[PDB]
Amino acid sequence: INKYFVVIIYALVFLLSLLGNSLVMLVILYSRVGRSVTDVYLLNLALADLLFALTLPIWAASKVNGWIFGTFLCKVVSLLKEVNFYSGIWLLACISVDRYLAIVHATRTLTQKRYLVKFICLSIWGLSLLLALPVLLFRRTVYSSNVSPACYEDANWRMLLRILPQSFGFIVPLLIMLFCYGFTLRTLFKAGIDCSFWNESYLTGSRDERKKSLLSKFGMDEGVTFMFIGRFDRGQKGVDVLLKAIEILSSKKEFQEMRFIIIGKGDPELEGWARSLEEKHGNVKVITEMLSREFVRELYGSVDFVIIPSYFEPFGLVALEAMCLGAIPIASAVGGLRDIITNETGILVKAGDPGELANAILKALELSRSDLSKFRENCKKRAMSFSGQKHREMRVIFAVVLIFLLCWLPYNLVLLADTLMRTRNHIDRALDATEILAILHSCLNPLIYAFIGQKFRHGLLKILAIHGLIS
Ligand SMILES: CC[C@@H](Nc1c(Nc2ccnc(C(=O)N(C)C)c2O)c(=O)c1=O)c1cc(C(C)C)co1
Repeated sequence: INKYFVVIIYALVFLLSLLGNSLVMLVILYSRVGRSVTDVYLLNLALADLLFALTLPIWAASKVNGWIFGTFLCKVVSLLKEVNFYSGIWLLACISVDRYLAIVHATRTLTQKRYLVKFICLSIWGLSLLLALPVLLFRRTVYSSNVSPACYEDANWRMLLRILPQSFGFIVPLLIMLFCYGFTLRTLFKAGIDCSFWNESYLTGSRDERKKSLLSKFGMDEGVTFMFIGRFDRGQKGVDVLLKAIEILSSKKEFQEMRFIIIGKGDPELEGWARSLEEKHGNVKVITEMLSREFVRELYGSVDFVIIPSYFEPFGLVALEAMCLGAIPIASAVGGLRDIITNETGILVKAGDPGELANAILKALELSRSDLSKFRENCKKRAMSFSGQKHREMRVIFAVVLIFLLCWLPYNLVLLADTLMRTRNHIDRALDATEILAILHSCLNPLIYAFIGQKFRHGLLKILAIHGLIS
């Protein structure tokens, strides 16, 4: 029956994990050079999967006939399969902690004191053994009426020893993983800009001289400048908020002190309102033309402030470009924009309020009195921090975690469903199908490195070239 197939898959995975993880441990251990804190954690993960692989042929014979191998051998096998999970899930959380402090925050960890990394994973294996200590007490050979011997568990303390590793060995590292991986992915998405195009170095002369010449080119008098480079639309780029803010500013004396440049094509009702304001005020300029990135670069450097009153912005790409050339952004607190803009690098406002934006334009007017040379420079530093990219290296780790959860989450979710049922054939075969999914993981990580793992790929053929391989 289905029993023959199980033994095939078990023997098939066993080999793919043995060779797989052994190759991975070799490639990591061969050269100490270039090996990172993450490479150390991935090496421990490879060993955790390598140990669990060893129990698979004993588990294969356990399907044909029951658990005959011994009461002791149950504890041996049961500890390795539990330790492999708790260690593997905790090692993945340590990768998250390292990558969070390194990508979303600009802080390298344990680089100077690399000896401490060894103690971290030693602690991981230890905590993993203590988490799996109750199964060393309650897991043995269980005999029943007319059925083959089996390997499974059986007071109030026994449930506590099952509830304690359920939350601290599954939910606690998972919680840390969701916060860290989630917020790293968020900032990973944001940087798409190339500092080879948008840079301060490419600009000629000084930012105040570039401004006076821009105004002279735009037929406007000397003063503080505000720029808009979004699309003319309702409910997305919020040009209507800007045209209404200009309208309420119109009545004030401080309005004559400032100049406005509203660039963008779109909505004919918004195009009209922008042209009417241009024709009425000598300090308002509107460009319907679709300008080239070379001209926009000259604008970002010369103009003092860039206003982004966008209702929805998933990525602050227009702010990233503006900040890379040293323009203080007056953007509404929305997606991407709340993250990139700090009280040190721009002004944040309420999304759909034209009254509050006018007060931010007025606030920016008063802040310009003092030399904002450092404030403009801070924006260049902050945008650039986002500019550095690891995104390609991380694509491997995201595949690792994605596949880990796709293999272990269905087993743990079915585990809760059958334990809380006490406290069916459809749910019995469900646990039989989620079992083989968690087994398949044991050989998947090496395959991921063999597919998209750029350090492992090159590193493996680097060793092959040293000994055998040629041309
Ligand atoms: C799985 C084995 C493989 N490790 C790999 C990656 N790891 C990393 C992934 C993301 N971020 C880091 C990191 O934290 N930084 C500081 C770059 C990694 O290290 C890969 O990508 C990849 O492949 C490897 C490494 C080596 C040598 C360097 C010893 C040989 O094989």
